[PDB]
Amino acid sequence: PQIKRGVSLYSFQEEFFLRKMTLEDCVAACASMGAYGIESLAEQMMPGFPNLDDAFYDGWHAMMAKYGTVSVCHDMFLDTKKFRGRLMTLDEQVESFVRDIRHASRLGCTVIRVLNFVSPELMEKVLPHAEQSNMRLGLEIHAPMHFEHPWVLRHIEFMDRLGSPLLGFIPDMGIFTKHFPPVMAERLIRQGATPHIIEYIREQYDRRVLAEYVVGDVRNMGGNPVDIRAAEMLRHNNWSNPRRLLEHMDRIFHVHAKFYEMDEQDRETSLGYEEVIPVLKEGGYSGYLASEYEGNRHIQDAFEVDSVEQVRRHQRMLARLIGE
Amino acid sequence: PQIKRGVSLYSFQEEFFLRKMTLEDCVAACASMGAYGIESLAEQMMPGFPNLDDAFYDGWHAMMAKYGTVSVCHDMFLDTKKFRGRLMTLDEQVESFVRDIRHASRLGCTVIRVLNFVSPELMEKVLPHAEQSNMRLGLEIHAPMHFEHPWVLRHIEFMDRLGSPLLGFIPDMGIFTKHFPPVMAERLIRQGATPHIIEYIREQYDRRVLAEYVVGDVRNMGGNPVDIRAAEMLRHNNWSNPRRLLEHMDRIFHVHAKFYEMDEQDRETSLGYEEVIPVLKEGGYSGYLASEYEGNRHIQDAFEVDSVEQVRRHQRMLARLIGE
Amino acid sequence: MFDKYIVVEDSLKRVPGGVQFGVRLPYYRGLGLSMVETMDVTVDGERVPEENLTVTLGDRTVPFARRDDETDTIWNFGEIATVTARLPHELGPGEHQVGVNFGLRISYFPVPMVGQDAKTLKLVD
Amino acid sequence: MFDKYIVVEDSLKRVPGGVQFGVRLPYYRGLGLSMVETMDVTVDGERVPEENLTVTLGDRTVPFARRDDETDTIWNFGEIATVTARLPHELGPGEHQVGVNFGLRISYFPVPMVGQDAKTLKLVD
Repeated sequence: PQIKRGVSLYSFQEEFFLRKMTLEDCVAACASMGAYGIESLAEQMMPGFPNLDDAFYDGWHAMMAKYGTVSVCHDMFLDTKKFRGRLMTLDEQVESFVRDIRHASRLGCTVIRVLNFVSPELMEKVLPHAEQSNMRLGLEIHAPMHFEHPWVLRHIEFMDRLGSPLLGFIPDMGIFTKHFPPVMAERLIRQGATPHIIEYIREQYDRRVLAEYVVGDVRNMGGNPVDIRAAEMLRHNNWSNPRRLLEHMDRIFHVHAKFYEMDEQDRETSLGYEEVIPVLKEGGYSGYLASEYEGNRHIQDAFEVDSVEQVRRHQRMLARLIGE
Repeated sequence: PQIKRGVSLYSFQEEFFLRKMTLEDCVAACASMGAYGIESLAEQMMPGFPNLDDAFYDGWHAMMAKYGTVSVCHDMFLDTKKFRGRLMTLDEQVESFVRDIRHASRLGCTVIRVLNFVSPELMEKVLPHAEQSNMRLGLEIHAPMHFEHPWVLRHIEFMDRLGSPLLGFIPDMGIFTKHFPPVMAERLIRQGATPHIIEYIREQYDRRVLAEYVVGDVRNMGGNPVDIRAAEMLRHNNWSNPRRLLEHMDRIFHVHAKFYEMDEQDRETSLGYEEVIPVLKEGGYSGYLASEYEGNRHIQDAFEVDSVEQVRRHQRMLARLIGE
Repeated sequence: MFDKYIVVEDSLKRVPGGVQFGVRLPYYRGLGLSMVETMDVTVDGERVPEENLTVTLGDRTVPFARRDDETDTIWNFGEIATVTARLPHELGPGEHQVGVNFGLRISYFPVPMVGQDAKTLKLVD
Repeated sequence: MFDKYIVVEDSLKRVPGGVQFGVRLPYYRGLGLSMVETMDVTVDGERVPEENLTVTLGDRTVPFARRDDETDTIWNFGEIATVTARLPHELGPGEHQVGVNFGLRISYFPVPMVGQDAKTLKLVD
């Protein structure tokens, strides 16, 4: 009974993009589902960030109390390629990261989703700023990465030497992609892929065949450019060992409950929710699972998008797997 | 004090190709180093396989006794694309695999190196034939795979259900590629690569940066066709967690001690021998470490090849790390 | 992603020397204008060169060739920019085709991220 | 691999209708002849079509176009095959250039595995 339910407002991007839901609309939808933990994207739905004034932040505090919701997680971005022809200096990046540390401190959050591509070296240099705001840094682990990828392994080295409890991870359920996601495949065929070639690809995905064999194999059997792009998605979606989570539980601050499609059965159709949640229980996890709906970008060409409904089903499913 | 030293005769391919060393020359070289365990490639240095007669196999047995060597491992191949326009059927593949089981049985080996790409389903179907010859089938784990790759994860699933002690693994040291192999980078520059970009690529390899980022970044910095191929080797050489081996010690039948270059200090220049060997000691490993020299294909364009000398240094290095 | 929403309906209007229309960014958060690496505009299939294009975000109108200097001018999430295209002749009334091809320099992504859309807009008076 | 050893020195000899020379396979073990998927031969820079090519391995001579039926004919590791080329005109004395481009259908490898070599050979009588 220690797993808590939350939602990343990223889940409602389609309605927000179209101005169908305001920011407060999104939080309101969240409490109506009993998802009181909030994960937010400042660069997405608070225009004027990083120049939000005390009037905004106090108002955010007042909103949280009205809905009984809790500001759990802030999701940072790092535009290292902001300047054409060069990358940011390490010193320029720390400044961008501190923006996000300050804002998360000012937002009432307890953890920041640090983008997966963030270097061990940048994490080390900004750690003192995190310490000053007692702010946790959770590195997102997303496909094709996993807790045993050498990039994460190198991060583990840094956190092992430094020994700070503010450094950690946010597993994203796309590293537990059990089947090739249906809504992706359906759009690929809509984009002109060979349905027979899609069927081979999906079959081979379940078999765990190396991505590069599948690429050449689809190539060799006469696949078109869309088929090739379909096959190459096997480099971007992976299964990983759910029991590996038990080894790192102290560093799992937060979880991206990514999902693409909840069917009429309150079942997620391609991700390994039924395997990961039992393990988190075995390990004593006491953080949040935050719905992170990404199906919108795949279905929007041919279907109306309903992120709220989709999140209602995901939240009902999370409750089921949690045991509430 | 139970780790035993052996050599895969694959190490002497250059001299064997040029008819500078016979098959017996190869075993002879091995005993002079105290590497009494032999791993061999029938399709490489026994012409006439799979139609070797009792005179050959009886003759091999007599050779082993003369040198005091022990025939430990046979390396199988599976030419599934032997017929143009199709792959072998499952029944045809079992036939090819059983050839190798029989031969390995007749060669006196105790284990077969099963090619990494062999399917879980094929391992399952030849298992009863393996049982009849009390023959172990060891799946090679080589880059970019590792003990947590879903292909290996799926293999572990099958072996867990079947419960047979004859099914296991052969880790290949290219999954402990700590640095981009120097001899690879040097051949790349000889082939026309931009040396500063090779240095960037080698640098990013140590940083554990994602392969796809490095590729696009090298593309983006104006790399020529050779540089691009150099960067994409990061998809084919990987680091993995050395302690992950402790979990699988009962299934590690044999180990590929891959190497490319032993310098004059008897140190291997890019692979993590110093990390892996202590773990095997910690784990109670009582199998062989078999030298598997592959530097020849990279240095042969500009340098004479000395596989015997290279293996001598590799064997001295192994002896030291084991503690003998 | 958000491709079907790039070109905003009912927004084509005449200005001196060309036309303007509304454009949304096919990305899931606000992005500095400097990372809109390419924005290829076609009207009736004709390419409008980059020097004859301006982007208006809020109260700031910038020539497209100077977007590199707009590192902190943010294309906010869902915000419609008014794109002004200098054309070599006046556009007659009724419907016309407008195409936009984006390449976004996204820092955590290895190749230009792409989105494309085209819509038939009537020149509204 | 072993690219520098593909074309064998001192092996060019005249035969009726063309020339022959020695070739080694750029691979580290024996391979069934049926998986030598492409072998581009050039003499003096001119491509010799597949219908004019034969491979001799040991005591077996096969037309290159029929290699698919040679599923169990092994190009043993390091074994020199004698390749015979039917040419459209007789070859004069002295040195000539011979090029060979291999493509191997290797089952555990996703794309044809490649090795290439060329040498200047003198016509030995």
